[PDB]
Amino acid sequence: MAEESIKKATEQFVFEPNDGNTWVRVRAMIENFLILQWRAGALAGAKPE
Amino acid sequence: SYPLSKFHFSVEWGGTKIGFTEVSGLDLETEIIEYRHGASPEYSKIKMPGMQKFSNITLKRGTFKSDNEYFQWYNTINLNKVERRDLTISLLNEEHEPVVTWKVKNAWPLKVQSTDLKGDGNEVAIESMELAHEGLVIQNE
Amino acid sequence: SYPLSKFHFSVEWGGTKIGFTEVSGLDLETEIIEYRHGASPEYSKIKMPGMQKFSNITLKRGTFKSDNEYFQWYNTINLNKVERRDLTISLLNEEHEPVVTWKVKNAWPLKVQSTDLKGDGNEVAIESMELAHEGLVIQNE
Amino acid sequence: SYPLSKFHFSVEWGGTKIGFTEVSGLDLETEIIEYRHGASPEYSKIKMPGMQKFSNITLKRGTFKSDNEYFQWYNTINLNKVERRDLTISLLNEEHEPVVTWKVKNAWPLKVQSTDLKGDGNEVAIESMELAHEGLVIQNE
Amino acid sequence: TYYPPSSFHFLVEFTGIDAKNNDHEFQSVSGLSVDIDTEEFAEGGENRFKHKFPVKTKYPNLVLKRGVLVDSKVISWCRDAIEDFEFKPIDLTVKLLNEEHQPLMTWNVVHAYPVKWSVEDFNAQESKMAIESVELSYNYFKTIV
Amino acid sequence: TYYPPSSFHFLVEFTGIDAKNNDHEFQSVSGLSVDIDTEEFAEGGENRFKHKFPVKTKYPNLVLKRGVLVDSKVISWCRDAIEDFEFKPIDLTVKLLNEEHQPLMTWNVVHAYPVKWSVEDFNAQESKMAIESVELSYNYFKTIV
Amino acid sequence: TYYPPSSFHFLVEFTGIDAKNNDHEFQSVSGLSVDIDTEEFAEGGENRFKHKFPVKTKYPNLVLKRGVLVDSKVISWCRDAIEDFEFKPIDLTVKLLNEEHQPLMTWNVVHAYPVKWSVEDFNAQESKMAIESVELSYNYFKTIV
Amino acid sequence: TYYPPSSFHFLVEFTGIDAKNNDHEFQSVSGLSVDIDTEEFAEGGENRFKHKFPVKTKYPNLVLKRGVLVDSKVISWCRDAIEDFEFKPIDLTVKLLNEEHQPLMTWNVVHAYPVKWSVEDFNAQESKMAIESVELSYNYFKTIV
Amino acid sequence: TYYPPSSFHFLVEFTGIDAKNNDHEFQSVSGLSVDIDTEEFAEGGENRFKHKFPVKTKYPNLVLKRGVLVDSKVISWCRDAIEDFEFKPIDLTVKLLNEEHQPLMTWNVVHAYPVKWSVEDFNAQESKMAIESVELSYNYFKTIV
Amino acid sequence: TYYPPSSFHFLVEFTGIDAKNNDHEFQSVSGLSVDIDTEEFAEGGENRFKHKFPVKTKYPNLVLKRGVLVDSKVISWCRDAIEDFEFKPIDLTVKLLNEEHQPLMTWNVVHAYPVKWSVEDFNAQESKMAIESVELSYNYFKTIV
Repeated sequence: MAEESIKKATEQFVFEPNDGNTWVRVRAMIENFLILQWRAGALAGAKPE
Repeated sequence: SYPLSKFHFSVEWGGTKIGFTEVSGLDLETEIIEYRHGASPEYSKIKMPGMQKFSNITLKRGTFKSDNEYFQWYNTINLNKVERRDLTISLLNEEHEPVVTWKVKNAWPLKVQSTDLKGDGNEVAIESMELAHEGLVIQNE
Repeated sequence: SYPLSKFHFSVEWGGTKIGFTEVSGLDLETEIIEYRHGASPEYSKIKMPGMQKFSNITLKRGTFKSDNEYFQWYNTINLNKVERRDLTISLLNEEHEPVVTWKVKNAWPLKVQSTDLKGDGNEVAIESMELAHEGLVIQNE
Repeated sequence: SYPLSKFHFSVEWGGTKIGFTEVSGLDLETEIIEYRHGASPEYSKIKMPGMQKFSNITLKRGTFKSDNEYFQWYNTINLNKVERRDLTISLLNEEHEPVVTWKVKNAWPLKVQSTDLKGDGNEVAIESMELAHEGLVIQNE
Repeated sequence: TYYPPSSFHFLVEFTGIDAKNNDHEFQSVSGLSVDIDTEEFAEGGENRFKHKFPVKTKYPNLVLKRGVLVDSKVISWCRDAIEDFEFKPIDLTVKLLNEEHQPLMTWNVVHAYPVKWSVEDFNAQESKMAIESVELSYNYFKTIV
Repeated sequence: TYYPPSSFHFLVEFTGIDAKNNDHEFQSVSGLSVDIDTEEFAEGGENRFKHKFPVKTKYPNLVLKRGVLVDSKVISWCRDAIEDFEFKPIDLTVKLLNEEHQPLMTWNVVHAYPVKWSVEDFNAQESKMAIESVELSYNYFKTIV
Repeated sequence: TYYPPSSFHFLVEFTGIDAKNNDHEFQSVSGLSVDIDTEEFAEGGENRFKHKFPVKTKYPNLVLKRGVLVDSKVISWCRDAIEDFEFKPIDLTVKLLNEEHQPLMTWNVVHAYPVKWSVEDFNAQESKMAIESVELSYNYFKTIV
Repeated sequence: TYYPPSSFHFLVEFTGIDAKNNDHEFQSVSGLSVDIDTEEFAEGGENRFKHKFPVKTKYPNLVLKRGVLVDSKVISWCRDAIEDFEFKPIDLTVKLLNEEHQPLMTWNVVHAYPVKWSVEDFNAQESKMAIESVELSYNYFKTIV
Repeated sequence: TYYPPSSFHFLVEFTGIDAKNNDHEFQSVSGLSVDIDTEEFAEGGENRFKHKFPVKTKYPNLVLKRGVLVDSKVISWCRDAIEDFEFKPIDLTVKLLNEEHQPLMTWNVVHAYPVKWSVEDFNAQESKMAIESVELSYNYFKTIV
Repeated sequence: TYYPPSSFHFLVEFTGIDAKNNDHEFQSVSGLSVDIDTEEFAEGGENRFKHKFPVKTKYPNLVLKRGVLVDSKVISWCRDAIEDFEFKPIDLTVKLLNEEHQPLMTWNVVHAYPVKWSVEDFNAQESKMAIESVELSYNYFKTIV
């Protein structure tokens, strides 16, 4: 489940330039997906780190 | 192949004479609006035209017996009313015909200045006037 | 072994003539940002570059019969629109070829100034223009 | 038993030539802090030293064919980065050796000014530069 | 840093709204800060100070300004919320840039939506640009650096 | 835009009031903006932020200024409401114009009526024009562009 | 108008008080304006705006200023009200004049009486005129033009 | 008047306190004014205005300033009230003078007593005169002219 | 007086604290003033004024400023109160001096103790002296002259 | 002193946070002051003054400013408290320095933790440095000198 959702979220960056201004946007998006899963109780750990 | 000189000219202002000693202030001016957005690669601004302005016009002449034309025009001011006139200024050729013409819309007098008197003042008494207006067009064909 | 003189030059501005009497304002300027933290052993500030500026350019020429190029360019202003031009200024050698070139981006006219008239004005009537622009590059190879 | 003259000197600034027409601005300045307590018998203040300042340095030279050293240094500015240099200014003796030296830390150019052009300008075209810096030491042994 | 960076070179990007280059350029950005609400208590016998306790983390609205743009996608999004109560929150990135135009530091703004839209007064006697202003509410932000 | 438009060229038109050219000319227009009222809530266990919810869309009054005109139709309409409580709401259009004097963008102001009318103080020692000011209440606006 | 009138030429006249030429001349006049008090209501299901309703028409006090005059009839009238609670309301006319010294427009002020009277502070180190100020309450006004 | 009088030539005199020439000279006088408190009422069916009614006449305190005088009789009187609650009200006359040094107009201040006394701050780094200030409460005043 | 004294030459002395010459020198002194609290009453039938009655005499805190002194006795006294709630009130004399450095006039400040102590902000980019400020509460004062 | 010290040379040090030279340098420091809360009481028969009593000692927050630093240890510490409610108080020393760069005087700040963090607004049309600001709450301070 988690892999499919992330895969779809990253389609919007497929034809973007491959540089720092894209790398940072991809990271922010993935982290937002995962923080929600953590709050929901799927992921283990006291804090996101 | 030669430029024009600056001493042969005439002024039509609705008075009885067209000869003047000095004419100045025939200028045009536009304001500038500047802009820069934070993401621009250049660290300077882009410029475009704003609103427009005009300068006042100054006319100078010698004082003559029984000629009170400047005062009489000034004295037409009555609260917010004044006689407005079309002012035509022209640079002349050797046949005394126009070459370059400055056309001025809606002029009226802002101030009238008299001469100063001196015991040893061995010179001509010169009076002057300053005019407000609403626009200038330059013709040179 | 000798320096260049300052009287042989030409200006390309999109008009019909390239001869001018005077050209001025070809400057470049940068702002300075200053800083000092309270624990520093020195009692003065450290400096670094800020944002950049350019000066306006002034051009002067003699008035000629049937030449109204300055007015016509000025008169292309329509609210926020204006015809913008590439201005090229060049210092010439004895073969009348460029030596030093100043390249100016996006110029338009800010103001047009006419001459003053005098009864005893034994001189040439000189008109002038002031231009806004967005950048200057200097070439000397 | 005689004082030094002011016309024989050289400047080392990282460029290709050390000859200049004019050098100015080698100043040092300190601020003053004032104080008076109400019970004092004197009706004036006591003074002590504050923070320190330095002036900008101006350099003037004639324009030469294929020498674009001033522009090239200025053009190293990139947002907050610039090439900084050690500037050494020296007053010379009859053997062309240093007598008085002014040592300047971290200089960079603030502005570059080009010449003005004139139809009757029978003179040398002179360019100039203004420099920011972080400190001056004077040596005279 | 040894020489700290200036503040005049930055980029605003939106996620969930069709991109156009004219919607990434702004005159000014403000509101990237935070605070903690506290409560006080006096303990009998302790006369040197009162105790203070944290309660909540608080963030201000994000404010963006620019010259008026007539075909903006961001404004169409604002209108759907303003006129019909259709709300669909977005994420946003604020980037502070270096001389290679790459980020020095960024801010990740989470779950934002429009609360305000305005245009400054017209004046027949002044030479000025028409300026537009948009304000957004959001839940929190994180930083990457 | 690439070069954003200025704000000094515009037109105000009224629907439901007899037209005169002297009632379409104004010195200044203000009040074309909007905001959303919200409420806050603290959820137990969530210590990172408070929740915020929208409640209502809010608009300010529209304000018009000009030099004093003695035979105005708009003022006669204002007087009927002010003096006799006869209210008959109108619609209005605000137009921002281009160099061909055609609209860049317009605002459609719906169901407006007068709430205020005033003239600035007289002063025997100052050279000034007499200025008139009118304020209108309305329900909402839409834009066309 | 095509050229709107200026505001520095005007006349104040009183009805019910013996006339003197020195009581018709003033430095400044203010307070000729009006407003309408309103109330708000939220209708369930309508989320685009709140409703607004008029309640009352409101007028500010009329304020007159001039240099101090010692034998004024207007001040004697003010004193009877101030010192003895003898109140006898008057009517008043404010006239804005043209170049022939005839009215452009007038204001009819109905049923006025005094609520305030003062003279500005004295200062041994300044060169100034002594200035007097009078404020009147009234019910409403009408205009003629 | 035709040419109104200036305000820089005046005299303050006290009744009930031993006279000294140095207690009649002041830098500034203020507080010679009055106002009327009112109440409002809305009458059902009358929608053009609210009614207003007078209730009370009100006066501000009288304020006097001068350079510091060490042997003042007025200050000894102020101290008895300030330090011991011994109150003994006085009357006072304020005179505005003409070029022959005779009164143009006077104010009769009735039943006054001290409520405040102060001296301005000292500053070792400024060249200034020490200034004293006295404030009095009174019941009413009358004018003679 | 004929020529009133200036305010830049004065002395502050403390009783109950070990003396040092560096604790008698100050940049500025303020707070030497007093006021009387009053109450109002309306008597039925009396419409010319309300009655006013005194209740209490009131004094402000005394404020002293100077450049920072590190070994001050006054500050050690302030710290005992601030840190441990050990309070031991002192008396104080403020002297305004003449050209022979003798008192023109003095103020006797009775039963004072510390309520505040602060030092102004540091700034790496400004050339300024560090300034210290002390505020004292007291019961009353008397004057001698 | 005879010549008091200036305020532009100082050092901020932290205990409990890994040290870096770039976290000890600040543009400005403020908040090193204190006050005492009091209560008032009126005693019947005593009409010269009211009594005042101390209740509590009070301190303001400590505020630090500097240019933006991206790898700061202090900011990482602030983030743990801001984002996760993990609080771990620290001690701090403020040092005012002499010409040998040794302390003239120091302040011992006890048990501090972060309550605020912000960065000033960006502006595309101004040449400015990005400035960061941090505010800390603490219990009390002591001085050493």
